[PDB]
Amino acid sequence: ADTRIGVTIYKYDDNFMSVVRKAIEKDGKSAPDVQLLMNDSQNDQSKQNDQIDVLLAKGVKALAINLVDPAAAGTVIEKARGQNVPVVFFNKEPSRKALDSYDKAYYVGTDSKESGVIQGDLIAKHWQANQGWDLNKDGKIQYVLLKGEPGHPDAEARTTYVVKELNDKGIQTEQLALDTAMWDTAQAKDKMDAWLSGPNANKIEVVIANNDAMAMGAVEALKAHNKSSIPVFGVDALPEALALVKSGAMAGTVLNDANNQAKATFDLAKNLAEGKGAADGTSWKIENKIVRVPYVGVDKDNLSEFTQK
Ligand SMILES: OC[C@H]1O[C@@H](O)[C@H](O)[C@@H](O)[C@H]1O
Ligand SMILES: [Ca+2]
Repeated sequence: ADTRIGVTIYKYDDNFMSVVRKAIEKDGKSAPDVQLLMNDSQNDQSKQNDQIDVLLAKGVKALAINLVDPAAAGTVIEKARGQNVPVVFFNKEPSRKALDSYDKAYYVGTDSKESGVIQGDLIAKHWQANQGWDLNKDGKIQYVLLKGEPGHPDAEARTTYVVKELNDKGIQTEQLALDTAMWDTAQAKDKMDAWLSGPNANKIEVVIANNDAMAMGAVEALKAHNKSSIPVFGVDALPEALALVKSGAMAGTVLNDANNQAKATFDLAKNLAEGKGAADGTSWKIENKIVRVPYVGVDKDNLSEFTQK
């Protein structure tokens, strides 16, 4: 009756993980037999490690961990193994060797590559439809790219495959600049402001961001320079970003399904806390201890299936 599940969020003010945290809390408030103990790791893996020791001292029956550093998976598994507590890692994917090292380690996330291919197809679709976006009329997309954290599975796959997909759809590309803005709105605004103040400013035709928070910072820098006709694409379909696709400030985004990843994390951690099989009594499909929830492309044409038009 007191099933205790310990949850760490790598940083509470990351925009997307804020949507995921609130949905896990909602699922916990809804289940009368579960108590969730939620922690903000404040983007520090040492802080997270200490929080996991306190959760284990408090007797949690399962841990649902969103890692600060994907490479710390082994440290967390060794803490959990000692007390035979199952661990459901979510959103930052650990290595396969770390997942295989413990039979009660699972992961809930997405297939990262798919969000890069869907973003590439959304760009391809809108580029073909808007020939005026080709400012210098050379048939090539001149773009800048705002990357998430270096080494994060989603940042690396989204950066690689958005361009690979455009080239496979037959659209040649020329990267004018690329830099990391660490998934953050303010850092992205500053980097875009710098590019709009440098020698390439007039040549930028498309802004590609690995997530919506960075797309939103770019939209702010573009408005400040009265360059709001430059299309911006993101990933996550945050409610604030959906507002920008409606107003045309953004051209498209990709739904990163926070509700189902939160639901799957909660369902697997509750089952495992109860000594049942991870997917018992659910529809989740676990393959090799991983659940991957699909990404969905979002633009003005299917916007009504995600928000009110
Ligand atoms: O690890 C946290 C990151 O996860 C990504 O999947 C998401 O697109 C980013 O916005 C950020 O939340
Ligand atoms: Ca061009």
